[PDB]
Amino acid sequence: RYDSRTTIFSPEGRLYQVEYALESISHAGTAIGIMASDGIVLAAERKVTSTLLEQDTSTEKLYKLNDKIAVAVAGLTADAEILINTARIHAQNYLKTYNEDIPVEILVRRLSDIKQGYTQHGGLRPFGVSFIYAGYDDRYGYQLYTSNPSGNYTGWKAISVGANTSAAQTLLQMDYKDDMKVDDAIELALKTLSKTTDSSALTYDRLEFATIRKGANDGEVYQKIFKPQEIKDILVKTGIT
Amino acid sequence: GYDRALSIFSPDGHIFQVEYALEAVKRGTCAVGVKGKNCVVLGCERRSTLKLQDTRITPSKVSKIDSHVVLSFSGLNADSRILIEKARVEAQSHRLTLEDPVTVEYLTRYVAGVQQRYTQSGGVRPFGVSTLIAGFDPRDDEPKLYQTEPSGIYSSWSAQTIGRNSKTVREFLEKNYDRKEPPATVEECVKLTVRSLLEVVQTGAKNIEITVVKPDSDIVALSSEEINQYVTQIEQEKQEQQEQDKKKKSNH
Amino acid sequence: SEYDRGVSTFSPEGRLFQVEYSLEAIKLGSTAIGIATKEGVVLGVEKRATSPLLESDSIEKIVEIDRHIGCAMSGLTADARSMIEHARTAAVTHNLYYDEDINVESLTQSVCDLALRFGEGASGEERLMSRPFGVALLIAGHDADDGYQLFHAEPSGTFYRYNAKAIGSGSEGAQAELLNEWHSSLTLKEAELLVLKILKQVMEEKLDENNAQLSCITKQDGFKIYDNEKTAELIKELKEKEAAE
Amino acid sequence: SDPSSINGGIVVAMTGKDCVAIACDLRLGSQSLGVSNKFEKIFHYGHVFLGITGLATDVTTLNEMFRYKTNLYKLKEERAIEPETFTQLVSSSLYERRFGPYFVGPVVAGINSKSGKPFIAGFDLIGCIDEAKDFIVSGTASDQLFGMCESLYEPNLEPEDLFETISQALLNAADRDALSGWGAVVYIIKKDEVVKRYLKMRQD
Amino acid sequence: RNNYDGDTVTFSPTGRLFQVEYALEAIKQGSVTVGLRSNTHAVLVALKRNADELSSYQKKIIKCDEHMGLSLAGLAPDARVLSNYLRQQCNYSSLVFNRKLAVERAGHLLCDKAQKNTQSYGGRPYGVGLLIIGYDKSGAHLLEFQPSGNVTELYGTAIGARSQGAKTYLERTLDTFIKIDGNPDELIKAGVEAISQSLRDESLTVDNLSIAIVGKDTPFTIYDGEAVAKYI
Amino acid sequence: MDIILGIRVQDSVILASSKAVTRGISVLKDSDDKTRQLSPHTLMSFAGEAGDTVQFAEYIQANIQLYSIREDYELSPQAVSSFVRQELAKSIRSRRPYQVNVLIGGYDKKKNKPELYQIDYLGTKVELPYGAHGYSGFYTFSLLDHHYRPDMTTEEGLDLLKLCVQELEKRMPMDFKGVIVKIVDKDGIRQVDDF
Amino acid sequence: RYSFSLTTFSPSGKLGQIDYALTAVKQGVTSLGIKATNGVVIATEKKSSSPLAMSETLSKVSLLTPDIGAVYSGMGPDYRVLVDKSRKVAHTSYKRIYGEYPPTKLLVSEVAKIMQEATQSGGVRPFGVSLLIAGHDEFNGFSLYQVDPSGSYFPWKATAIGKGSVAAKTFLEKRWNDELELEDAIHIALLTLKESVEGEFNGDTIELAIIGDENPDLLGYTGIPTDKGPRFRKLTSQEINDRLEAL
Amino acid sequence: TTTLAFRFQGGIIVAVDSRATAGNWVASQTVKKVIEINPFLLGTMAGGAADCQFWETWLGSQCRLHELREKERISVAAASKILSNLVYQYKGAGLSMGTMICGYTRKEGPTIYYVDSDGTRLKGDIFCVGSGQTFAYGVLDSNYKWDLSVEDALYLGKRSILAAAHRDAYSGGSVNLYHVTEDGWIYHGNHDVGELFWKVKEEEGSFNNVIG
Repeated sequence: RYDSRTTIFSPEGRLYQVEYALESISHAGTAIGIMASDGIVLAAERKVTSTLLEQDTSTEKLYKLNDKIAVAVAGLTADAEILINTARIHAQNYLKTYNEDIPVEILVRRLSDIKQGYTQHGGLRPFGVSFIYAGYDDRYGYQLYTSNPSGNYTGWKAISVGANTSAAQTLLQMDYKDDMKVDDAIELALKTLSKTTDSSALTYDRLEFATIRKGANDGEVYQKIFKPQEIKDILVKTGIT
Repeated sequence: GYDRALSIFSPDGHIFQVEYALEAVKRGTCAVGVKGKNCVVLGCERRSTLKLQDTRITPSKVSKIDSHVVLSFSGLNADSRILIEKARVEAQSHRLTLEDPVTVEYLTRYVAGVQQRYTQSGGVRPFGVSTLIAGFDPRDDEPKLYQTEPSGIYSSWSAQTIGRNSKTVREFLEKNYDRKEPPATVEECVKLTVRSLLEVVQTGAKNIEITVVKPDSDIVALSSEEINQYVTQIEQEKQEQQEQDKKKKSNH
Repeated sequence: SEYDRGVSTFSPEGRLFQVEYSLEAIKLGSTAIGIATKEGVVLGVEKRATSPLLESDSIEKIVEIDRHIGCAMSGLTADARSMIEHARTAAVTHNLYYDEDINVESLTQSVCDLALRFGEGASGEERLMSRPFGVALLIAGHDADDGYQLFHAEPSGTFYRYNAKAIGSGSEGAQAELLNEWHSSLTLKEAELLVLKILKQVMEEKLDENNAQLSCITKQDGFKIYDNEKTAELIKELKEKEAAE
Repeated sequence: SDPSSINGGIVVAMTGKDCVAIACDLRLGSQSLGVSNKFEKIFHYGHVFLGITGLATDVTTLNEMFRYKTNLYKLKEERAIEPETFTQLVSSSLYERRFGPYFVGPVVAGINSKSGKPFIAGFDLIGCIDEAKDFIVSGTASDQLFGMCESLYEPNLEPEDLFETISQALLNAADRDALSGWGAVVYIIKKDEVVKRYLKMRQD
Repeated sequence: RNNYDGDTVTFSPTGRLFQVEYALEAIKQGSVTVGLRSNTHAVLVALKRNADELSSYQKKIIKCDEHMGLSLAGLAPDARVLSNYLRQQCNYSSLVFNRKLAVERAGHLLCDKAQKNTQSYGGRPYGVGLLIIGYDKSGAHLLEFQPSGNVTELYGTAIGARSQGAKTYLERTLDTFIKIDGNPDELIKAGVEAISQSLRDESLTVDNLSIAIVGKDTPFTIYDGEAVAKYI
Repeated sequence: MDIILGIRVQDSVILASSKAVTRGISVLKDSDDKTRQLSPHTLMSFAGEAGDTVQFAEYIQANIQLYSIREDYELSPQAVSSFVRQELAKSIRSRRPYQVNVLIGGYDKKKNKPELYQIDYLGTKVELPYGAHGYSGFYTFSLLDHHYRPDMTTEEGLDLLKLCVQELEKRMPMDFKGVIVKIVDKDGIRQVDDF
Repeated sequence: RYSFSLTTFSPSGKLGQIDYALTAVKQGVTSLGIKATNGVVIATEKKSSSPLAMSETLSKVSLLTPDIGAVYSGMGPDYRVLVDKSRKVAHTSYKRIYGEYPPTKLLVSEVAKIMQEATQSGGVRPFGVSLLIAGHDEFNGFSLYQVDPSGSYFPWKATAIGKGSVAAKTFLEKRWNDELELEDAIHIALLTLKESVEGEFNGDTIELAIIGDENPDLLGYTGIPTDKGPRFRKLTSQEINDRLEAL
Repeated sequence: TTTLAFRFQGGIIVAVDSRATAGNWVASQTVKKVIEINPFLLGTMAGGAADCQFWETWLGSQCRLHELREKERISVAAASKILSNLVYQYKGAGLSMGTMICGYTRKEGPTIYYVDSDGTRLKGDIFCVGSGQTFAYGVLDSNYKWDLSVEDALYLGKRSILAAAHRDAYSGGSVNLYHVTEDGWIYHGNHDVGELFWKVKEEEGSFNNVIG
């Protein structure tokens, strides 16, 4: 119809192919980034589990981009793979050239342009992956963004991608407090994943989590991926288990 | 078919992909441009949806192309990004080649050229993005405001509305604004851009963004307070209007 | 019919439907009328605006090609942006190689050669143009080995020499009138006012100096784009003339 | 002469019982004119320490380049690169331009994390692993350093004594060369502490 | 069926392609020309058609080289290409081999040129018929080039609209014009007759006739306007 | 032929460049400019081969200013000098041998201090508070450091640059026909007339 | 129109080609891996489809590196190209950047990356197979992994794929223990695979190999202590038999 | 070759000679050495003659192209910089150049840029290019003023070419001056050196080691 090429537009004056790719992101699980002035928590959901699934020796919805920017993953992992690798390469290409770590804003911009190119040119598929980017660069402090499949970006103070977006967003903005705390944000995340996800228990092995903090020294940022057994201790504290 | 590609001329001499690109513009935000005699105001509607959206780190709908040429855009933001980057790179290149700053005319003709090229081929669709390019000439004062379309046609217009429900703004802009005598002051100019946008927002001074370009490489983007002060002055003169009708009715 | 979706592609009449389709795009355009006389070629146009804010004398429909070839255009300005630049290139590179004012007839062929390309590559010329152009041109100039000439360029790569030709919406009404009123004996002043007479009739707007724009190629004056004060003077001379009639 | 000989700079590394020492001069020279006295030459990417001697332009660009590959490595594997594995990376980068090679002579120093064995290696213009566990030298005074280090060296040294051995080795050799000296710096890599100690010394 | 006419890479069950026959039709849609020849001269006589009477015709004779030249019938975009290549081969022979290129071999490279776009996807068989006349070492020749690329050495043929009436004029009188030699005027007289039978609803004008001649000591010359008013 | 000098004080970089351009055995014009500004707080004085100076300086001027516009905030001196070293590093292994040595003296706004770099034609950047290139550095590396103290004021350092001009005039056999001095601070870049 | 290119998507997301690609996997024979705390056992079967056809010319168990073997489930021919490429990239991408045989996680990604390129193009079919890749390195230990047609990979404690997937999956869940040795795994592997065909089982029809301890025997050379023999080992037909007698 | 150019208030005088020399053989004593870029820009030939002839006509084709494209007159700055890029691309390939592009425009005033093949573009007010550039500066400076009459300015270029032509071996032939105004150059003819030199002797009292 007007799915038939990616380089043709519908008489409505939308593009069905892109819209369709946007629906691709609602067959994968929730990912939540909340920015606080005292840190960013990055949270991700594992949409597949089994009792023989090894998932306790692996990170796969948390990928470090350089030493100061990391992303959370929602969507197809095959789609994700190619763009994460490219992003890591460009961000650190900036490091070589300019002898400073890449600003958060430029690297998202670079990557959103490449997405638009796959729709604009050739007969390639658009990519149905929504990444929440969390970084630190001196020129605007903590910085949070997230990217659409279309190939554009918007800033946020909190955002949710993945499945059941509409509900999840509702829940976040009800319970947000403008100053926030890094600890209160983690707690908020878990509260939200618990409700959108049908895994009622919401166990450690179903959660990936990363916190970006400047608490390690000053002027120096430490990105710490939470490891499984640690994820289990903070569910007791919030009472979920 | 016959709308299935750009390489189909169609049995009516219309390129459907150019037509559908046009329809695309409407979905983006409203934008209005108004020239004075010592300014251009380049104004845009600023979208809101949530108060968890930043405005701190997030692009505006206005982007400085160089330092004396500016651009506002309407359409898909995703599409527009690539448009804006190319427009900028060329504007810097212009001084690589000649050692002059860019002309306003040179630039708009180029950005339509880039889409026209895309339109011409069949492999690639053109962008669904219309821009207003505002600026002043290299050494001179003479305000310049220009329009581009996805077809790759460019024009000059004294004043112009593009984006969501362009026509309904347009008619109002037409009536109040004149070709014969454009706004005296930069101040008066800005408020006219505010009247136009007021309509399309509903309520707001927080979903209205104002920027000014003036000659001599002067670009300033006006603070939010000053926009709030102006939406309130427009409501104050508007109240004077309601009453003035009541008085006129009593007299006669 | 249904054979028109490719970049060639016949057609039981034996025509290229794609090529033909682009002809009807020209009727979309704004009327453009030219009248050759042995004193010069007068190129007039119609300018259409969608609102009076559109700055009428900022849009291009008459353009300078070199210093002695001018063109008027009707159709898409998108398709004309590439087409015109080619013709400019051509004329400037001809002066480079030979120190000669390009011939009207050869300049026409030059335009029309780019035009021929409709493929995505093919034997003979290499084609990159993925669709017909959707703009015809009137090419007017003066060489000194064949005088003042008027050509009509088509985006079909057919070029006809003409003595008076109109295209766009008002094409049909203009062409009938020009059939009953051509002479070899027209002065440049009769030619100018003939363009305005015909132009009002095939207009469906109101005629002013901003919905009109005349120009000439005469060797002495070179290519001269007229002023609006100048163009108004002729409009005034128009009203005076019908009184007598 | 050789562009490597023109700009100058020395790098010398050593082995001990669970320690390695790696030291350099601070001299930057462009011909006989001394440019700088306080530019270091040893860098590090992770806990693997790299020196680079030779032409200055390739010494800074190859610092940037190996940093660049190791930071990709780190992210991918989710662990810091080892010296053993970094010694191969070093040869591979150098071999990639044979007929327009980088004029440098790298020295690799570290101690493995997987075994804790002390590790060092030497390189050359177009590069190969040149293995020892004695010492590696490079630079314009490389010929002075090669004999000078050997007399002083004994195996199974403590980290604090290994310092004495390298310091002595570098300073006197540096002094008796025109395009080296001019201040120094030494890193002693224990295991998990690195002490960085700048040599007070006579200027050249 | 004819669902097969949309690709030139697809054959029919009747052992055809549809696009190549359609390209044949395209010739007929255009102007008309008659070629004929003698042993010491070759002649094309072609009708110039104009869009309207302020329009001043279309040049239907393209001079190839000073021993060869050709006329067109059908679509003009197509003709300009085929002509260009042919001229290129005549100039190549003259530079590198110091030869006037044979009419037979030149016609044969054109047949090979046609098949290049027929085989490959994209491009099309050309939609113009060409009649090439020339004078080489082996004396006068008249070749009939076709869209297909079938090349046919003939004493007289005619292509274009309602051209069957010229072949009837030429068929009756076949042996007569072979015997004419040394007199170009008389081959022109025969050609003028010929192109009369082809017309319907028209009459010959000094600017309808365009007469093209090459022979033994005469190079290729195209007569137009006031050089066709001796034989009007 | 050609001098470029640098000294950094506690709030400014003073860069200076020779007025003369000598192409051939004739001084091609006596008074000229021979510095171009990359950014509104970063200055590039240049000297080297013929007309490679100009092309390279214009190349770098476009590209640093490009990033400034996109981010909406000018690059630092650490980044800018580094960019330029990258370029030189390509250029010496490229079919086209640029032979342009430069000094990058800027004001870091985010750090709030001057930074003066010496970047060589070969492609080596080192931060240095007295650098130069050519045969400028052959006389004045010694002279500066003698009368230089860590602390200075802008008035002292200009006068110390005048001292260095004098030395250069006696014992260097090239004329410079004066020197130009632009002072780069936090308040922009300004021309200050000195001999 | 939704299902019939790699370039097209649906109003339910995804591509038709990935769903069908998954179907291709399940048409294959049953192949399985069980991870133990000191090893990984990898097993597959061979169906000769004639007594004339030899069982050894089919190689469904292939060394990628001599530390990392693989099997597949799916279409036979597709396997063969992908193994040839897997080696070819194993040496290129991380044996001239690392200069020794890749860690398990890395190669998993490189193999995964080829699958991803074979989805990425419009007009190029994705692979007919999903692999299991089991391997060893020092840093992440013994490990076992699945590379699915999409270009996506998952680490697993135990899994199975192919036709016998539903019976095998439910067996593997019940019978895995927290801690187990390799030797015990061989017996659990054998018992699971026998579900899939009965009365045609035996150590000539069953291909079984491991990535267990080094064998300095099969290293090929001696007197150099720093290097180790291959961790990968192919069990012979007589060795399968011994282990089968002991059940 | 002795070309020299100098701005004054009246315009720009471009003064050039007409003797091209191969070696011991004198190749021509009549050669035009102002290549007329378009009505408004005058270039000069020195260095490689062949290079200068072709590319300067080429700058000229680009001038017309630029004029069409913008609907405004080229800038002096724009013309030079294009020629400067062009020659920088081919550097070191048997390309050599010795041009001043001289122009007087009603938006930038009189301007001279010397362009060289090695990518030098240098702004000046006095230039001299050639083998006789050495000789040209001498006379030219000492009798120069920014306030100078048109008639005297032409006189000034007449004495400079002759003083160089006398003492240079490769220079002579004829003296070609051109004066560029806002409405473009006016050619001031060809004056044979021979004849002209003697008149200048009587009036000025110069050339005393020449007895006639």
